[PDB]
Amino acid sequence: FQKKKAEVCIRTSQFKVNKLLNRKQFIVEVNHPHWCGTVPTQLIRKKLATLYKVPDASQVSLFGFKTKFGGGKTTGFGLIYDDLASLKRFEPNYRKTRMGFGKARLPARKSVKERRNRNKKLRGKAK
Amino acid sequence: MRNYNNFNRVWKAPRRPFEKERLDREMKLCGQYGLRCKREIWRVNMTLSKMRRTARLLLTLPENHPRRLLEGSAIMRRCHEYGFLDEEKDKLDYVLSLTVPDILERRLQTIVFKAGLAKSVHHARVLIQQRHIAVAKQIVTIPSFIVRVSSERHIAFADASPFGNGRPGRVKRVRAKAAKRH
Amino acid sequence: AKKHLKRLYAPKDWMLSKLTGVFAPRPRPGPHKLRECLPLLVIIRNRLKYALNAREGEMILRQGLVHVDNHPRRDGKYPAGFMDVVEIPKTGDRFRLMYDVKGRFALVSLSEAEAQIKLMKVVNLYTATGRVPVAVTHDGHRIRYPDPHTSIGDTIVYNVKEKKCVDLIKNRQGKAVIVTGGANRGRIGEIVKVECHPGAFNIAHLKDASGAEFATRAANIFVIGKDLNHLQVTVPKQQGLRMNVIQEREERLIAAEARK
RNA sequence: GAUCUGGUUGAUUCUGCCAGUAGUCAUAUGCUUGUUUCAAGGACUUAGCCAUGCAUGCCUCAGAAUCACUGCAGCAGGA
RNA sequence: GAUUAGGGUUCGAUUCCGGAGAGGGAGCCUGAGAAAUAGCUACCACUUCUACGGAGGGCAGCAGGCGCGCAAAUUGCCCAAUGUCAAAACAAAACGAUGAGGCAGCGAAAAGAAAUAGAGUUUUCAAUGGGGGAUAUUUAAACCCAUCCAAUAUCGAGUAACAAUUGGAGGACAAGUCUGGUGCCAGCACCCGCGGUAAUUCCAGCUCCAAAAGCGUAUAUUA
RNA sequence: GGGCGUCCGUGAUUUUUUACUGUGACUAAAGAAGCGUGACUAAAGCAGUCAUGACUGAAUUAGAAAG
Ligand SMILES: [Mg+2]
Ligand SMILES: [Mg+2]
Ligand SMILES: [Mg+2]
Ligand SMILES: [Mg+2]
Ligand SMILES: [Mg+2]
Ligand SMILES: [Mg+2]
Repeated sequence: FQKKKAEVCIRTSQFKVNKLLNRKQFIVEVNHPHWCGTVPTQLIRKKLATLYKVPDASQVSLFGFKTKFGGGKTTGFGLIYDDLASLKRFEPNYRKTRMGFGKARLPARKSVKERRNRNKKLRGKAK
Repeated sequence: MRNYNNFNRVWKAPRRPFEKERLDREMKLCGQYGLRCKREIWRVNMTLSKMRRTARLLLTLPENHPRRLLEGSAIMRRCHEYGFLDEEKDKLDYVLSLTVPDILERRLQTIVFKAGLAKSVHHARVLIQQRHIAVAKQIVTIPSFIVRVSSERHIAFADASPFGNGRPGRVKRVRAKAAKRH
Repeated sequence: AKKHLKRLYAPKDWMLSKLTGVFAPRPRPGPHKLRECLPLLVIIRNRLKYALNAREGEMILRQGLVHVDNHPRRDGKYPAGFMDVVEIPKTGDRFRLMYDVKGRFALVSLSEAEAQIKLMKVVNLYTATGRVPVAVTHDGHRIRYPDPHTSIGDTIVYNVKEKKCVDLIKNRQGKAVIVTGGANRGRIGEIVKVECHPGAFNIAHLKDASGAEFATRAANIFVIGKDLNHLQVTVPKQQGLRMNVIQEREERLIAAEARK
């Protein structure tokens, strides 16, 4: 054993440019020996930003990772769009909400179900 | 309810549960290979029984038949791959001569005893299950892991284990905390 | 009126995994049969990975970005089947639906000149109102004034841009077919002898390029050229030649060992 | 694995059943249960009876807006 | 599906396909398609609100409730995925509906993998889970699992008390001519048989055997 | 300009089936058999594997009688 600062190196396996939806899609595997815990998605986002030279580091989209048994590495899917305005357009709301910017959650669906059943009786401008 | 994930049984209990000849052989096999229960022997029975049954069907089939050239070269391939048969044994009549200790020698509990990484076969089963042995820089925590022939070269201590190049384990580390408060 | 497919009752050539959801996209009526098509949601999501789910998949289709036979198809459930030409102008790739020799659908990449024509087999002939004799095709087309030598078993070359039947291929002894049904589906062969048996199914005997003899029903054969060299359309990478199951099993082990 | 074994007699050969035995994605029950993975789950009796909530609704650039609705300075959202 | 050398013998309410039904029984309208039932009309059997004039009900949908039984869970979260519908791509003041379907809670039905220790000279040395937790990761959101006890800097086994049980020890059938008690009693025993004051069989203590996170028993059913 | 011999459809001429058996043609998945593949092993699953993208894989076989 020899103590050194825990280094993250990052690798992209099967890369694809998607001219539809305006993005570059791929799976990204992170090797993190001597790391403590799991690498955060935010820290993978900036290091994948430098490797592809994207102008804004927040236009990278990184969702579900699966850490390998035994440790040492993770592997998840990656998305980098041509524009950040294209990111807010084509990403789902749940991946936007995990990036901060996104629509706040609707009222609980059990409430909107009951109100809509109450309005089935009415006719005028009351509903 | 609409779930189509499959599952079957891997072992079978013997007919005649009290045979004094059988009960003596299986206590030797639990001692010479460090086994938890008789059920780990009984799946090695069913693993080898299924090989002994398919290879006995293929000998009913003639040579230069399609189901014997294909799928008879598959069962000789997995014996050579997992160390069940050495490379001279290529005639398919040697699968009918395989024994239960021929399969039990290929478990990761046995090779870690035979390669020399542990003093006893009960030392090997502890060190597998306590995350010390990596087969191909892959920490394997399963004692019934059947080691291939090509995997024998690369069994070593894990790179994250305290016995390898990892951080020191619990009894040193909780002692290193007690010497720190003083 | 069925509106649902279960993913187990879906065709096996689509290759949808049984553990991902109960349902499969039931293809609408249209050109091709439900048992014998590949709907555009499976092509855009499962064949091509342009879409990760069905929600990204209708962002492509409803926007008007996939063209099946020169016309944009905004339906994820549109039945695309055999001999169809799927263009995409943005990614600049265009494909043809062919059967490969294992019977599955295969996307054969095309040029611009090869992507204008398609080959279509007559299924019925009748006279419409007026005295116009129209030809009914397996892709649902109704060509109104076909070549007067058109019979039912024949093949019309069509050119989907300028909707003009440019050619005809008769169904005779000396022609080469592709088999589009049965155990022999995807195989290409010369025609040897066609056994008539009126009142029942015509049987067609066929010989392959290697010399392998095999038979089908003559409603399953689809004539695609004058001979096996002069095929009118390009075929997948095996070119209708079915290798042995032992020999093709040996070659993958040899290729996997030689790769490492 | 194309396998049986106790029980009729003072002992012996049989016939023949009872009994053991091993399965069940076959149910129920009893005593126990530290970790994980994968799962069935009011079918059987009563297609018996049902409190309450919910389970089928749809709007785009592209059918109909004078809300006495909303911003904005007629254009947009629209119940 | 279960079992099966071969021939067979059984089970199939249940996920896929088809048929039928929506409390029983009819009869219809509308529509391309219904003899539709989270459509209508009527009667029969039950049934809820009423200001007595009247008005309604249909869980063999999903949760639940009472009964019935030997016998079967949450009045849970969500459309993120799979799909269906449709005037409908996503986004922009600007999120279509879905008890279909997922997800989680209960869950020893049945299946996989697997701890309860190792190593050495009375006496020490190492281990790492169960379990606590995170810069976090998963996830629609959590959960789980996976990864981690510094990366400058993360808690922890000793009777490891963090403690294995369930059935047996005459025979079949593996394993006591051990000790105490009772005395054809109490009980055991699938069958044969035990027990009548020295019980290989009961009630117990010890010690063993078998399977083991399992193991008895009962009823079906195959060998 | 004759012979030879085919193809297709139509007329006229006096009749032999069935079981069996060999080959075919058609015959949904899930399930069974099994070919690949270190999901850590396995029960699984159809996936993945390798140094601004490459070779892609999902092989195959049994499935009652009748037609
Ligand atoms: Mg560790
Ligand atoms: Mg049904
Ligand atoms: Mg009645
Ligand atoms: Mg219910
Ligand atoms: Mg005594
Ligand atoms: Mg006793």
